[PDB]
Amino acid sequence: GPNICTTRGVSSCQQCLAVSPMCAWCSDEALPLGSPRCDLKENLLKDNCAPESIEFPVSEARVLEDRPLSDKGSGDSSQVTQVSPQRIALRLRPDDSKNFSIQVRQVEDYPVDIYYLMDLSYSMKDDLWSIQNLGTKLATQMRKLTSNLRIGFGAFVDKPVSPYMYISPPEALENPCYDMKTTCLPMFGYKHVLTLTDQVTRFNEEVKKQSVSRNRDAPEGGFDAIMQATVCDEKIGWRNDASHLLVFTTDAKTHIALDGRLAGIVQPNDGQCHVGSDNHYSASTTMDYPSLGLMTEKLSQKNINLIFAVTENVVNLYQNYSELIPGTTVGVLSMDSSNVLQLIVDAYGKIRSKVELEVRDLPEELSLSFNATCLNNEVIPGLKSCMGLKIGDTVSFSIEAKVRGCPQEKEKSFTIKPVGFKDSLIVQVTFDCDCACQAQAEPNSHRCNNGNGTFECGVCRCGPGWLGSQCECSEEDYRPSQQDECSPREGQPVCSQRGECLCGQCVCHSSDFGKITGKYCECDDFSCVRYKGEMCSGHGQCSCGDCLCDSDWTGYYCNCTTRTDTCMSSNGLLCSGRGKCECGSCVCIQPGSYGDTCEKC
Amino acid sequence: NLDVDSPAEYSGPEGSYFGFAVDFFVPSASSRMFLLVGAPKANTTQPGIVEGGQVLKCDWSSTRRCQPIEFDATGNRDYAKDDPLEFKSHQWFGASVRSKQDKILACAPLYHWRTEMKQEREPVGTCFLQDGTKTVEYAPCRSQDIDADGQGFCQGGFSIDFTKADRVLLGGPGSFYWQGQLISDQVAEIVSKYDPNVYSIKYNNQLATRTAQAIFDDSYLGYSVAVGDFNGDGIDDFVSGVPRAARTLGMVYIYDGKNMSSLYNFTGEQMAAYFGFSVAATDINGDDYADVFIGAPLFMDRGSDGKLQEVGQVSVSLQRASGDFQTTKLNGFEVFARFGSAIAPLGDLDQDGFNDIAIAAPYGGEDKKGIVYIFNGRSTGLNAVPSQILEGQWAARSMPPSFGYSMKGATDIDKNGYPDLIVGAFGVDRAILYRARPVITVNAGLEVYPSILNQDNKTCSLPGTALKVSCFNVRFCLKADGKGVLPRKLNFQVELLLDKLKQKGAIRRALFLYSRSPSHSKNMTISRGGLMQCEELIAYLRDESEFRDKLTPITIFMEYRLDYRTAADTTGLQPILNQFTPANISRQAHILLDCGEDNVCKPKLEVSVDSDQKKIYIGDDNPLTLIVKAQNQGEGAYEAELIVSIPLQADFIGVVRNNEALARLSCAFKTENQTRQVVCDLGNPMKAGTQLLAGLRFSVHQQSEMDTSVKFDLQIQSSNLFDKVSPVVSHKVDLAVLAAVEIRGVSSPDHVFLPIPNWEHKENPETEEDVGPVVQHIYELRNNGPSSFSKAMLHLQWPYKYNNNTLLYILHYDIDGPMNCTSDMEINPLRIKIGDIHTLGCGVAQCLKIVCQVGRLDRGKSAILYVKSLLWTETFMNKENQNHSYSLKSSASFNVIEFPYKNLPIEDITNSTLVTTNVTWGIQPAP
Repeated sequence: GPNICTTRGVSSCQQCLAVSPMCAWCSDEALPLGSPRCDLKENLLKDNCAPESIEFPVSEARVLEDRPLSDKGSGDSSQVTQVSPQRIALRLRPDDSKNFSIQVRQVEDYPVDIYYLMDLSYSMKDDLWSIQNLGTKLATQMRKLTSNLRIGFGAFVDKPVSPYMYISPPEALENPCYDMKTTCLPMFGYKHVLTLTDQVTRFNEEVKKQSVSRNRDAPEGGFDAIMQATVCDEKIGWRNDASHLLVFTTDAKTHIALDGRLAGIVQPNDGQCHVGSDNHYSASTTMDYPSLGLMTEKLSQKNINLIFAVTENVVNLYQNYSELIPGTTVGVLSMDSSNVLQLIVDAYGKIRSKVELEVRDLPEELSLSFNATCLNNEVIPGLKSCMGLKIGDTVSFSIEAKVRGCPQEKEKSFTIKPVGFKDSLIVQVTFDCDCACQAQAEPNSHRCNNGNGTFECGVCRCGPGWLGSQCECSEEDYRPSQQDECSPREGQPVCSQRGECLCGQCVCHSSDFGKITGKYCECDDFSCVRYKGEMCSGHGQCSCGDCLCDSDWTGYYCNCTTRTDTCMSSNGLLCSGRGKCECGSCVCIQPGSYGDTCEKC
Repeated sequence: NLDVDSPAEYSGPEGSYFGFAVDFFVPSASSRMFLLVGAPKANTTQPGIVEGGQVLKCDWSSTRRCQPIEFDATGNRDYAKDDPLEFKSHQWFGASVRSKQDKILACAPLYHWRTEMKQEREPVGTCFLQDGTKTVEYAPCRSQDIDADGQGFCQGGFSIDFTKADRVLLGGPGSFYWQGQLISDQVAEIVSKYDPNVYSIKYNNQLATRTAQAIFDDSYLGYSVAVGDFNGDGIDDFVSGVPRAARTLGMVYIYDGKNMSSLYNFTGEQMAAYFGFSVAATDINGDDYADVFIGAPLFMDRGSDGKLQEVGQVSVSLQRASGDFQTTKLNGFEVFARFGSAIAPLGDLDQDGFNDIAIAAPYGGEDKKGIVYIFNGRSTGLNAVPSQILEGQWAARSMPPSFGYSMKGATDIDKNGYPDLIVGAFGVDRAILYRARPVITVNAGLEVYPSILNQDNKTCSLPGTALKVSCFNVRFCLKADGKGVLPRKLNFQVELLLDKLKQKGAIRRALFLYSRSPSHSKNMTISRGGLMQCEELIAYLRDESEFRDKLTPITIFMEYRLDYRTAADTTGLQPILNQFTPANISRQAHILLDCGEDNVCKPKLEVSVDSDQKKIYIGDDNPLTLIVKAQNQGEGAYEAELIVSIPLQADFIGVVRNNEALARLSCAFKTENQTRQVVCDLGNPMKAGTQLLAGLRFSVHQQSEMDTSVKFDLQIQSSNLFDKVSPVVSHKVDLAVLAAVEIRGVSSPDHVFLPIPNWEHKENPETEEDVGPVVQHIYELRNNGPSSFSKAMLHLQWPYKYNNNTLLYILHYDIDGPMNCTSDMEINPLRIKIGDIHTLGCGVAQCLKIVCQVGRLDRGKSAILYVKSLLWTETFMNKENQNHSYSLKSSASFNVIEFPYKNLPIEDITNSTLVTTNVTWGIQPAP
């Protein structure tokens, strides 16, 4: 029967578009009165709504920009692309959805940036001695994995303030290690050492001039160093088109946010770059540690992949921490850091092994889901990532987007990107809704009687207390405008009980079996007789209970034909002139003659 | 719900963190009351002390003047010449302030101390306790435990509290390699053993926690504390927070308040959420069992997209008599807001009987100025939806305002009957006091006893005229009550509307009697007592012809308003209405429904049927008229519809039209859910006590040989809310078998004249001409009956010879349709090449007989037998037969032996027919 698009009785094109995606709106001025204004496109089009007046917006997804996925890259960047398509145009109706797919590939030789952030508590003297040659060896090992490399360095101990700092007799201010009769640098929060550079030997030349320091308590203020290494991009030299590695080597647990309150530090971490011309961290002594929530935000923003190269005794702790920060991994750093190089290479190997998507700037009105095709021609609903990818592999995802209502702003753009990659797919959404026939509405034009309504899409949307297609009726006016013979006979209902009258005109409401018509709703197109289960035998048109049979058919049910071919005799005359053709057979009037053509006697 | 938003604002010296820690001050020696606010970074007048800090007590009304408390004015004591014993500079004095009656306790967590044994700078911490007059210094951690492994870094005073029995509770998070500690002492002992010349006083009654295994280092036990009895012994037990315990999960310890044994351990769920940052204990459900609240500012929740986001969380652990707690969680509302930073019990804020709690988000809200949420307790626990949201009103100056970072409540500053709130905003160096508005509960009892109005009851006169109108009455009542200080009389302004539903822009039909208006208002007074201040009035309707919306009920609507201005106290504190008040109560009336006293008409939907025919012959497909009348002698029915069901083999031809003494109908057909139902409309309304006789036409294309009767069902339904549908009824007619075969036969020619022209006798014939004129026959057979028959027989008898002389001779026969034939004598027995009248036939003549089989014939199906014969002229030309006219006769018959509809009664059908040929003489003898 009639669909919600019709039975919900929406009086505006915009309302109909919100009723359901399948509803379609007609703006034809010549639409017959009572014809369903809005309905499923099939039904309404069957009602011959002009294509010049049909309104039926439909969701679509058009790719605006698409560079092919790069194959080797690593040289003459020329837009090394790892995500396709790059830009998509999307549009949707209040209750619609669309499917679009994103393809991700990991270039084999993509450049790399390694920043070595090394804790320098007094226990790390052996590690510092060990890693002196990490430069050249790292370059030779990585050259098997990428043709361009950049190496940096940095160190951190803890906030140089009591209770962490040794404020013990003045010697401890200039040589905190004087207690055990050794010389070491006065502790510090974080000092940048070496900007990222292609010249590897500079790493060796610099790391050989460093020294450890000493602090009182066991936890270390690494997270300050991590935050400063993420946000101070120009000091450290993070590249735009490259892979970012932040190696964080420590042998002790860390202070977290709100640990500074034990010192005189209450101000939170705003997450800004405070490294000055001096390569130290200025705001160390006046600013709390960063929360994990802020660190993840900054890491995602800057496209940093952070590797926890921690010792055995705290591997579990940092594993549990990394469980909260996407993109990180943990490795067992030996007590003397002898295996830092292999740890770095393996961590890079298993960091490139996974692809995961992030959605950012997604508006509230929108919501979307994912299907993954990671290892073979397979589909994994819901999951947004892959767990066993080989470098150089290609991955695909299918994205389903959903919306609610026509928001206040008609256009919004958001970005879908994989974790840690500069490349991104920006989806710009063009939200519905509007209709051409409604954009051309006439405010209170005389198309509506004495105004009393605004014309749009062939119908006057009437004002308060006003009713009718032309606002010819008003509830208040119904009191003085006493009805006069709404039906021809006094004592009978103002109309056929299928409807009532306003200002002497009957309103037939609605019907499911057909369309109501007539001055008093007393005629329609579904009350005629039936034959063989079909009204008027499918050979006539019903009208107010009468079958208007086609020219080739007659009778009340239109079940009998007037065709002459079957009744024409061999002489070219019907029934040989002896009878009349009825229902395709001749009835003979000449005495003694009989047969379908009066040929027998 | 009831906190004001026009508070009293206090300000301190710039950059002094004024407002870091706040609380009230309630002396027993004076009627006045004062606030206490800490300024941990304020400068003081002590010799050579930089940013020593101070605590200031601020008057409530005397221009909100804030004045420092002179706890002490000395500098660093000298253990020896130019050998300072203590370093008061940057000691953060005033970081935490607590008071109880004339007692004030303030602490300096960062106070540094040079131990006697070895010159050092260890942040041991200290606290000053000031009685009503006397002032002393309480530094429990300043002991011989100089090393960091002992108590050198206790930072005693990081958090503090008072028990019911005047026992101090003090926490130091740095003791024993930052394991933490929890130290308690009797106030009387503290104020009775102080001695300036003794630096490490050994108190007798004190009890404190002790060292544990190194696995527990960096736990920060004592980061936050509270008190409340859980042992059930009536003595307060200590609550403390351990934000770094259990691999940074965070833990909360409850210690027995009598001998310091452990009672319970709470464990956080998420890593690094800093569970236990702040704790509080108050009975949130009025069960007399104190509940526990624990804050986790950095807890990371994950939303719909699955991304973890830092919003903060607070855990509520109701106490239960069995000793176990019932836990639920409460998450924040904004990212990085650090919801749960401060948890301050408010006491029974609205005096509804259940204690209420406020939880702070000092970094949330627009521009991140800070926000405070108010939660109301209830019997079932805490109401998870905040009932109020205080917000900051200052901008950052190098520092986030941190409004709500520290709070205090549960003290009635102005004796208005309700407690109040102090909120610290040390980020902008401010403290703000919110006063609780008295809560007034009201009740409305609007009612209209003439709920249904009879138009004929025009008893009341229209004012100003003798015309009488059907009137209607309205009564409305109010009463107000509330705790605390309130005027004994309250002024309420109230509003009334009679047909508010027509406020869409239509004409209202109901009007007040004297005011002749659709809306009315009244300004009335109530004495804040249990006596209801009812009022009454009269209203009437417009005339009957002025409206027709009988079904649409009239809407009665009311609103009431407080005159807050007149009800405010001397300080301008407006009252407030309770939260859950239906300030827009309403009623309705029914213009009037047909059934009178009852809106819901309960039609006695009823139906009876009649039939024009009682049996249907299979295969006829002839229309038949079924007669049905709907009566529903009971109450009226609205939108009554008729439902009829027919089988698949049946079709609904339509409504009857040829009958003038029978009512027509509007009818349709439905097949939804693969059904075969006919639908007809009776009318709206179907008048009560009425009978509507109508009829319908149907036809069945039944051809099955197994069915024997039809199934026909009927029902009536309406839109009425009660007695909606009629019971199902049915009609029955049996199927019948009627097959009617016919046999006619024919001859050509039917008469002959003798002698045959140019004919002569012969010894024996060889061709047709040797015999005489040709005679031909056709025996057509067809089933004119509607029903089919499976098998039938046909028979023919022929007068072959008379007196051994042939009369008629058969040459050959042909068959059309499904028949086969056999003869008792060889057809073409001689194998010839292809006045009064005497009667001859098989009864006297030698008879030749033919029998034929007939197969199944359906309606109108036919088979034909054709026969050709000759007339024997020789027999009539013989001497003994000359000049005599003869008539030749033949007969045929049939029988229907079998029918296909075995399941129905079956019987054979038979009949007979005759054909004749006449012979006469043309050249007759002369008369």
